[PDB]
Amino acid sequence: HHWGYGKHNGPEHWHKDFPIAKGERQSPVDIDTHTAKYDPSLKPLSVSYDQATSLRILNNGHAFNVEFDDSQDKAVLKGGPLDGTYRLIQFHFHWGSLDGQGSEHTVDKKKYAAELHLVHWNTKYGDFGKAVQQPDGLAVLGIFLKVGSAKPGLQKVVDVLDSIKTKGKSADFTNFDPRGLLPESLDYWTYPGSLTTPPLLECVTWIVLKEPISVSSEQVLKFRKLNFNGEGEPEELMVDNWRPAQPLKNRQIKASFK
Ligand SMILES: NS(=O)(=O)c1ccc(CCNC(=O)Nc2ccc(Cl)cc2)cc1
Ligand SMILES: [Zn+2]
Repeated sequence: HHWGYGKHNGPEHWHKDFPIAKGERQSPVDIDTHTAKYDPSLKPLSVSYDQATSLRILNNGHAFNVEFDDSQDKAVLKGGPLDGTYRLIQFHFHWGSLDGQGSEHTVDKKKYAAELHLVHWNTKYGDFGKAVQQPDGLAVLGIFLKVGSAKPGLQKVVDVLDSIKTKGKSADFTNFDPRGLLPESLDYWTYPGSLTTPPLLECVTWIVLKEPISVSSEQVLKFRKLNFNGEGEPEELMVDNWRPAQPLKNRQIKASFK
C-alpha cells in the first residue's frame, strides 16, 4: 500500500508516511499574482542547456523522467534567486485527465493542463542525494502547459511514450535538447518550497515561469495513455498525477518582473 494518486493512497493520505506533508514550506502553492511582490534585486535567470546530455526515459509509476548525465558541469541553472550553480538531473511532467486540470502550481487559482519540472541540484553538495537534505539543495524550474498549438520540441518525448507504457519500463533517450521546451520569456515567480511527491523534502527553491508553453491536444492525449501500473497488471491510466496547492504559511512569493 504505497503512495500514489488515488482515493486510497493520494495526496490527502501522504502525511501518514511523510509527516512533513503538513510542514511549513510545502509545494505546490497558488501564486496570487496581485500579492507577489516585484523584487528588483532578483537577477535574470541563466539557463545554460547547450551541452545537456540526455540518456534515458523512465516510467517510474508516477510520471516519466527524462534523465540527464549530471557527472559534469553540462546543463546548469544559475542566477535568478540562486546562489551558485545547479545541475540538471531530470525533467518530468504532471498532468490531468482533462485539459482543465493537471498543473501543481496555480495562478490566481487557474489550473493549467500540465506542468513541466526541470530538476537541478546544487553542486556545493556534491550529489543529488546529499542535496535533497539541504534547504537550498534543489532548484526546480516549473513551466506551465496549455493546450493549443503543438510544441515541436516536445514531439520526440511524445513519440517514445508508447515504448514505456508501464511502470518500470525505460528506453534510451539520447540527444534530446530541453531548450525546445522553454517559452520565450524567462520572467518568473520564486518561493522556497518542497518536493511535490514523497518524500516531500523541504529542499527546493521553486522558480515558476509566467509564460506557459503551448502543446497540442494530441500531444497531451498521448501523456494520458501511459499507465501507473506495471506490465500485465490492471490498467490504471496515468492521469491526475498532481498534488494540489498547499498552504503558503509564512512565505512570500517574489516576482522577477514589473
Ligand atoms: N515534483 S518535483 O519536481 O518537486 C520533484 C523533483 C525530484 C524528486 C526526486 C525523487 N527522488 C528522491 O526523493 N530522492 C531521495 C529521497 C530520499 C533519500 Cl533518503 C534519497 C534519495 C521528487 C519530486
Ligand atoms: Zn514534479
